[PDB]
This record gives sequence, structure tokens and C-alpha cells, in this order.
Amino acid sequence: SMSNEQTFIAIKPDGVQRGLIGPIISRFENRGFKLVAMKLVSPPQSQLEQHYADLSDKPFFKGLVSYMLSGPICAMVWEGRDVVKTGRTILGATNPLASAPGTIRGDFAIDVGRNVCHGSDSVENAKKEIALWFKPEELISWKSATFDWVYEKA
Amino acid sequence: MSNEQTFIAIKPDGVQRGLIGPIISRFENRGFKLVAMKLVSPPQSQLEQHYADLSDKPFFKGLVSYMLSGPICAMVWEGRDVVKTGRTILGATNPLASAPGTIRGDFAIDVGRNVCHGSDSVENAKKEIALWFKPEELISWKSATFDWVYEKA
Amino acid sequence: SMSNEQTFIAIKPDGVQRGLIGPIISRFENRGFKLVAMKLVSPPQSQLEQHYADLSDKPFFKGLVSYMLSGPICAMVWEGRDVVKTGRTILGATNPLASAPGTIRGDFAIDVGRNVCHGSDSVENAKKEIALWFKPEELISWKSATFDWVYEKA
Amino acid sequence: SMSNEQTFIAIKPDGVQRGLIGPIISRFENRGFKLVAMKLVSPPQSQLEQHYADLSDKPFFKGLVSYMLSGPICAMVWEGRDVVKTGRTILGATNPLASAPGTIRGDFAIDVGRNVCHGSDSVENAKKEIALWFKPEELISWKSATFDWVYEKA
Amino acid sequence: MSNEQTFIAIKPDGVQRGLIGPIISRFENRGFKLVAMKLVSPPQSQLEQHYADLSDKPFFKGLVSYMLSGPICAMVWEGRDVVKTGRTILGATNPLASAPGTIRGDFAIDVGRNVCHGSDSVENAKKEIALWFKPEELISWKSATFDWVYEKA
Amino acid sequence: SMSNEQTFIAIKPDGVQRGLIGPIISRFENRGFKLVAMKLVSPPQSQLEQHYADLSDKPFFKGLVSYMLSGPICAMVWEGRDVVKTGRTILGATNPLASAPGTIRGDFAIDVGRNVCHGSDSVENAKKEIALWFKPEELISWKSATFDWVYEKA
Ligand SMILES: Cc1cn([C@H]2C[C@H](O)[C@@H](COP(=O)(O)OP(=O)(O)O)O2)c(=O)[nH]c1=O
Ligand SMILES: Cc1cn([C@H]2C[C@H](O)[C@@H](COP(=O)(O)OP(=O)(O)O)O2)c(=O)[nH]c1=O
Ligand SMILES: Cc1cn([C@H]2C[C@H](O)[C@@H](COP(=O)(O)OP(=O)(O)O)O2)c(=O)[nH]c1=O
Ligand SMILES: Cc1cn([C@H]2C[C@H](O)[C@@H](COP(=O)(O)OP(=O)(O)O)O2)c(=O)[nH]c1=O
Ligand SMILES: Cc1cn([C@H]2C[C@H](O)[C@@H](COP(=O)(O)OP(=O)(O)O)O2)c(=O)[nH]c1=O
Ligand SMILES: Cc1cn([C@H]2C[C@H](O)[C@@H](COP(=O)(O)OP(=O)(O)O)O2)c(=O)[nH]c1=O
Repeated sequence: SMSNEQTFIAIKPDGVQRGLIGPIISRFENRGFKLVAMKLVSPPQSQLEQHYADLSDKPFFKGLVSYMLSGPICAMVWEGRDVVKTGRTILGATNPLASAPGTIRGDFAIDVGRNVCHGSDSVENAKKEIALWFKPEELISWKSATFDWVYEKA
Repeated sequence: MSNEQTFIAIKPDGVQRGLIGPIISRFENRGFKLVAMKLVSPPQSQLEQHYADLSDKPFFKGLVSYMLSGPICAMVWEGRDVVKTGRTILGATNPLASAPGTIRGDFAIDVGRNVCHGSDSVENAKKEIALWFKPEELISWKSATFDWVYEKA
Repeated sequence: SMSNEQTFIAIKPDGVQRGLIGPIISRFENRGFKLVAMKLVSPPQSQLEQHYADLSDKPFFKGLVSYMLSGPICAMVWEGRDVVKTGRTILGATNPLASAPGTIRGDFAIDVGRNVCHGSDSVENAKKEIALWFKPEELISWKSATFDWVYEKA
Repeated sequence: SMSNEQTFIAIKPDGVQRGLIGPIISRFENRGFKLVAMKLVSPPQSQLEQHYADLSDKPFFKGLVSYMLSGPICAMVWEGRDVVKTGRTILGATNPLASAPGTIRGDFAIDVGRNVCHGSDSVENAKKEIALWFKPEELISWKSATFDWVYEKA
Repeated sequence: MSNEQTFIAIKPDGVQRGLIGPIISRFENRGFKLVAMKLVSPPQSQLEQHYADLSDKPFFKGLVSYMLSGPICAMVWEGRDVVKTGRTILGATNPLASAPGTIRGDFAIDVGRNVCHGSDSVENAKKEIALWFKPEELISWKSATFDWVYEKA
Repeated sequence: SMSNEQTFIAIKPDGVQRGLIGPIISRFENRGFKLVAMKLVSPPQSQLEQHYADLSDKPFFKGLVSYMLSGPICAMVWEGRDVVKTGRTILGATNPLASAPGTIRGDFAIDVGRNVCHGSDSVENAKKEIALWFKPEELISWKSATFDWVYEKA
């Protein structure tokens, strides 16, 4: 669609602990996407259980929440055309065992419960997660100097 | 078969975004041999000759003025299946269908800003090479690791 | 020198515009320093003037504040032994003309008015800048998994 | 499928000659696998023929054995969950013509007879090759500091 | 000031060892603008004229023969203080005295195989640029991040 | 002064624990040096005390020996012109606080008790260390395909 689509990208505590904050950001930076919001946070359990509210009945829900609480999280919002779908492709398959080398999980991850990062799965869930993690004023409005070279259209 | 040549060009957006080094390293690391290269600003006639097979498609007009909007790094790479493997390295022509690990899969988004161009066949490469380079610009040399890259041919 | 010393590292708008957020973070990640606070901000001019209060009489002061307002800023707090001193060495000479390759400015910068990044030049100035740019709750407390492999003591 | 599965990865003489020791090792280090054994060796021809015993009748056998004798080999044992299959995916397709960029052969190789590396194709074959190339005391036993961050279970 | 130019050349050992990409990335990442580049095998007379200030040194004949042994990636980079900063990026001419982080400190050992060359002065840059490049081969363009690299002209 | 000079480079347990094996090997590969011997070993305490015998009554000797036993070591022998002196320069200053960014320790280490790597400080000390760590048949004899492009003379 348009060049101002947004998604929610989070670096899970294992990605922070293993020193992958820089490399993960570079994947989206080099691809041509724009970072409009970022912050390192340790959110409370209530916020994490709301982010994973659709999985509260899954058997792995309790362990996932405790692991998302075990360390700091680098929450981000990236902007660009098809940033939701292409962003998930940059992260690789949700299960690292099925991820392709060259993707983030294909280069860095093994277990699905330690798959380093999170990405919104749809445009609707991206807006939901952006409002859950960020105040509207935490999204900075700016235009990349190389916009006309990344994009042929708005 | 190892003397097969292809034409690889870095489009103005690739030059503008500072991608000359990483793109050349991608072919260097694969083991291909660079036999010709120049930073060029070709005339509009040569570009329309390059995209001659697409002169009636709707996107032809904007394609010419955008290839004219900046310098182009033209290259000729030599190696076994360098035409097919070269395009695989560049990734899918539309970056939305490209895979991470390829040039477009790591750097591009829009098809009109897909950073690079690669010949799609051996015969088209031979024509693009003749159009973009004069014969004296193809340098003849042998890589010191040629026998470690190739088992034969 | 204790391992809990903190410093303030900021990626200036030219650093964000030129796609240097990833590599700059990786320089401090690979060295062994701990990121305890980070956020993408567009701070008000009063905060920027107060940050450069020592330079309010300098001739380049108004152009400096204006350039620091021209885009997003990645503000960071890094923690480690001698991180203030070593962080400045990682950034390189404030004038990139005098910086050495291998540092951030020796690799990416040219002009002193566009030197991509900022670093506190003293422990006490770091405490002042961290309190100026960050709220106390924005500094996340956590323990690196390889702490005992980076540090022999303290 | 536990996290102590082991595989045999070897850097062939062409990979050694072309300076690919570091990059190949980084591919396995970054993914999260543990290196338990490594040594630069120029093994006798009988060991190489035993390694490729299932190919002793193939036409390219003597040319393959001579090529495996033409220089040093970096023999390695990597340990991790599903390291045999994922290791083969990291190396790429056996014939680099069919390999994907982002894998080892998709980034550095061209000819199948010069595919820079080898990896075990099954768990049982891995145990055969580990015993073939390594004496038992050459397997180093240790625990990564980030084990609980790479894996969610044993 | 910002339109200063220097001559950077990747010597045959840099091309043979697959260092074209990494060397270009060093100047690209720093913020300098590539205005001219070509892969060329220049004649011996051009190389003897390039090192004319060394025709009395004993290593002169060996220097010319080794510069003839392979392709050379001749470049022209433009930027503020690009001559001096370019020399600093290359490192000490003798790699044993170069610091890691520079090109020679990362890739070279012997001074007779020091991978690259850079102009030592602004006026020697103009002579080397005019010797290696016709005026047409220099491309005039403006980087989209010029106002983010430089604060003033 | 010749090109067959040899030195002993060892990646200490912290370098192995922090995933720096590949990057460190790449530093010497890129420079043009030749790896003639390498093995991952867990050496006995006597060999380590025999290795650091010239520090037998320094205050840090017992802790240094314990730290060298706390994990696997990647022991290497690199060969090239002035590899002993240039190797130490590549590693950086023994104390990472005094090392320059761009070197191994300037990029990766902080404490001298966790300085990641070790290099021989003289040609004579290198010969003693190489014989102390490696059996003579563990040194592989081979010539790089790019020798004449790295060296102008023998
Ligand atoms: C199956 C599983 C998923 N998860 C996580 C991964 C995912 O982020 C989320 C469930 O997503 P999932 O349905 O498994 O994959 P996808 O997002 O592609 O549809 O929960 C775990 O943490 N542990 C698990 O065991
Ligand atoms: C569709 C499209 C193609 N092109 C260019 C890209 C390609 O180099 C060329 C051919 O497009 P296309 O035939 O769709 O892909 P392929 O090269 O695999 O056959 O046309 C544009 O510049 N803009 C466009 O919108
Ligand atoms: C001289 C100068 C400084 N500055 C800014 C850059 C630096 O962020 C700030 C510090 O200047 P300076 O005191 O010279 O360096 P240091 O931080 O090591 O004490 O002044 C400019 O923006 N433009 C200038 O022309
Ligand atoms: C076909 C072929 C294989 N080989 C090598 C590659 C392989 O390492 C080995 C046998 O592997 P192979 O059976 O060909 O592929 P796969 O592992 O997918 O079953 O023989 C050659 O050296 N030359 C050849 O022509
Ligand atoms: C000393 C020496 C220099 N050269 C080359 C390096 C240089 O490119 C040129 C002489 O440079 P030199 O005077 O040694 O150093 P600088 O460039 O700093 O003035 O000749 C050799 O080829 N062999 C040599 O032995
Ligand atoms: C000073 C010091 C050294 N060491 C180790 C690091 C080095 O591997 C070894 C030599 O130290 P040192 O002799 O002080 O440095 P140099 O190599 O320049 O002579 O001793 C420690 O482990 N702890 C220390 O406090």
C-alpha cells in the first residue's frame, strides 16, 4: 500500500541479553524502513498478558509471559511500505527451526520460546500493539533524507 | 562455462544510498571475477536502447528519467552460471518478493527503486555488455584462487 | 573504577538520518557495556539549550541548537567500568578531522557540526545529562548474562 | 530432540585457502550453537576414504579424495538443538548452484566440487564422523553463559 | 572546501585478494562522494609517470612491474579534506606501521603489497586525477545526504 | 624479518564464552597471516602455570590461572612476516582500557583480567609457547594461494 504503514517490532529479553540490539536494528535500517518510535522498557506483567491476550489458553502462555518479563525489551515502531509483511519476513519464520538463513532468526535463533524478537502479524494488530506499547507522542514525525531514493511513490 | 559473463549495474538509488561497496562485496565473496567497471552517466538514448524490449510498457517513461537521475556503476562479472546465479544474488526483481540474504532482500523495497540490474540471460548479457562497454574496457586477468573456486572449466 | 559507572550517549539527527543507529549501538554492545536506557526522542529546545548551557555564548550556539532540532535523536545510557572515558574513545575525537579510523567518527563523520554522536566528557557531567534526558524510571535495572566474563571484579 | 545433539562440520581446503575460517565459524557462533571440538588437520588418505566410503565407486571419488588432501581442513564438532539439520541448512545446498544467498555456500561457493565445507547429513552419520575425526578427549565439555537465553528447555 | 578531490587506486593485490568492496565501503561510510571510478590496466608509461618522483629509488623497477601485474580500480573521491583524511583511512604507507582500523592495518603487511594508493597532497591529487582520468569520466552529482554530512560548503 | 615467522595466539575462555572465535580469527585472516595450527583444548593447570611461569609470584597469578581454567581455549599458531609484533598490535594493548578501537581488545574487551586473547610478546617466547602448547606434528605445512599477493619477498 502506502509508504506510511507502521508495524510494532520488539527485541525480546534474550535478544537484549545476547547483544543483538544493534544487528536487529540494522536489518530494518538497511532495508529502508524508518524508525519512528523506540524505547527500552521492562513492562509489567499485565501489559504483556494483554499483548498476548489471544494466546491465554495456549499451553505455553505462562512460560512465554515469564520469559518476556525476565529482562528488558527494546520496543520499536517501524514505518514503510508493506513494513508489516516484509518486517515479518526480515524476522524469519516464527519457529527458528523453519527460518531461512539471512533472516534474523535464521542467523541468531534456535528455540521458538527464545526466538529473539516479535513482529506484528497484520496491519490491524500492528495499530493495536502500537497503541498498547506507545503513547502517541512517542512516535516522532520526520522524513528520511533518502525517501525519494527508497521509494518511487508515496 | 566458467568464462560466462553477465552485466551488473548499480542504479542511481544504489549509488545515492551508499551501496557500492556492499554490492561489489556480494559478488566478490561469491567468487566471481570483475572484468570491467566504470561509474557512468549514460545518455538517454543508450538507456532507451537498454530498456528497448519494454518501450511500450506503462512504466517505461519514469524508468528512463530515474536511470538518468544519478550515476550508474556498470560492471561485467565473469564466472560459471554468473547470469543465473548473479540474478539470484540480486534477488527477485520486485523487492517485496525478494528474500533476506539477497541484495534487494537486504536493501530495497520498491521495484522502481530495486537498486541494481542484472542480465536475465546469457544472450541478453552479451548484448548489454556490448551496449554498455567498449571492448577495450573488459580487462583480462586470472584470479589467484581460480583453482580453489572452480574444480574444472 | 567500578563497573556500574554510567554515561550518556546520544545519536544526533545526522546519525539517525544516515542510518547509523545499528552500527553505533553495536560498537557499545560488542565492547561489553550494558544499555540501561534508550529512547527515540525529539526534545524541546529548552532541554537542548540547557544541555549546551556551557556554550550559550559561543558563536555557533544557535546553529547547533537548530541542527539538534532538525530530526530525531537516539538517547542512550550505557553502563560499564570507565564507560565515560572509554565511550569517548569509542566515539573518537569530537572533531572527526582529528579522529582515528576504527572509532565511530573515524568511520562515519567528517564535520564537527555533523559528528553524528555525543558523549559525556566526565562522570559528573554524565550524571547531569542522564538526569536531564531521562526520568529515573526510564533506567532499567538488569544483569547481563556474561557479566562475569566481561569483568574480573567490581 | 535435545540441545546436546552434535554434528560434524568441516571446512574443506578451498574454504581454508580462500580465508573463510572466521566467517564460517561466526555463522555457527551467531546462531547459538556450542563449539565442543576443533582442530586444523591434514588427515591421512585412508581416513578421508573412510569418510567418503559410500562414494568409493562414484566416478569423482579419486578427484574428491585428492582435493580433500590438497590443503588443511578445519574439523569441528558443534552442539545444539537440531544442529545436524539446521547446520546443513546454514551451509546451504550441497551444490552451491542450488544454494540460497545468506547461507555459507550461497555467499561463497560456486562449484559442488569446491563447496568450501561439509556437514553431517544425519544424527547417526554425525556420530560416525565425530568418532572418525576426533579422539574422545578432544571433545571439550563446557556450558555457555547464555545457554538459558538460547534454549527454553534442555 | 567540500569539493576537494583525491586519487584513490586499488592496487593489483587488493583486486586479487577480493578487497574492492571493503575499500569502497570505507570511503562510502565516511561520507565521501565517488565521482569517478574504472577498472583499468594502464600502460607502463602511465605508471612510470605516476611514480615519477621515485625513478631514482631502488624499488622503482619492482614497483612498476608489480603495478603492471593485475587490474587496478582507479577512483576519484570528493569531500572536505579528502586528500589527508583519505591518507589516514588508508593507513601508514608501510602496513607494519599502520594501525588496525585503517585499510592497511586491516589487510596488508608489506609496503610492496600495500593494497591501495592515495594522493599525498592536494596538488599531487590534481596531477594524478588528470593523468588517470579523462575529464568526461568525472561525474557531477549531489548526494542526497550532503546537508547531513556537511554543515557548510 | 622473513615470512615464515610464527606466533602463538590463544583465545581465552571469556572470548570463547562471548562468541568471539570467528571475529578474532577473521582479524588475522584478513591481515594476510596464515593459520598453521589450531585446536580447542582444556589444558591442565600445570601447563597454564608453565605458560605464565614468568609471572609466578605476581599478585594476580592464581586468579589468572583459575580464569584460564574456567573454560575452553582456542590455541592457534599464525605465520607471517612480523606476525609476533603485528599480532600483538592486532590484539591491542594488554589492558583494554589502554587499547585503541579497531583492535581486538579495543572492540571487545574491558578488564585486563578478561582481555579475551593472548599473544606471544617475542619471537623467542613464541617458539617456547608453540612447543609448549602444540606437538610438532600439529603444525600443518602449506602455502596460501595468495602468498605472492600478500608478500613482495620471502
Ligand atoms: C508455539 C509457541 C509460540 N510461542 C510464541 C511465538 C509466537 O510469538 C506466539 C505464537 O505464535 P505462533 O502461532 O506459534 O506462530 P505465528 O505468529 O507465525 O502465527 O507465541 C512461544 O513463545 N512458545 C511456543 O511454544
Ligand atoms: C514492473 C516494473 C518493472 N520495472 C523494471 C524492472 C525490471 O528491471 C524490468 C522488467 O520488469 P519484469 O518483467 O516485471 O521483471 P523481470 O526482469 O524478472 O522480467 O522492468 C520497473 O522499472 N518498474 C516497474 O514497475
Ligand atoms: C567548535 C564546534 C563545536 N560544536 C559542538 C560539538 C560538540 O558537540 C561541542 C563540544 O565542543 P568542544 O568543546 O570543542 O569538544 P569537547 O566535547 O571534547 O569538549 O561543541 C559544534 O557543534 N560546532 C562547532 O563548530
Ligand atoms: C556429485 C559430486 C559430489 N561431490 C561431493 C559433494 C558431496 O560433499 C559428496 C557427496 O554428496 P552428495 O551425495 O553428492 O549430495 P548430498 O549430501 O545432498 O546427498 O560428494 C563432489 O565432490 N563432486 C561431485 O560431482
Ligand atoms: C619504500 C617502498 C615504497 N614503495 C612504494 C610505496 C609508496 O607507494 C611509494 C613510496 O612511498 P614512501 O616514500 O615510501 O611513503 P609515503 O607515500 O608516505 O611518502 O613507493 C614501494 O613500492 N616499495 C618500497 O619499498
Ligand atoms: C596486570 C595483569 C596482567 N594479567 C595478565 C594479562 C596478560 O595476559 C599477562 C601479562 O600482563 P602484563 O605483563 O602486565 O602486560 P604485557 O603483556 O604488556 O607485558 O598477565 C592479568 O591477568 N591480570 C593483571 O592484572
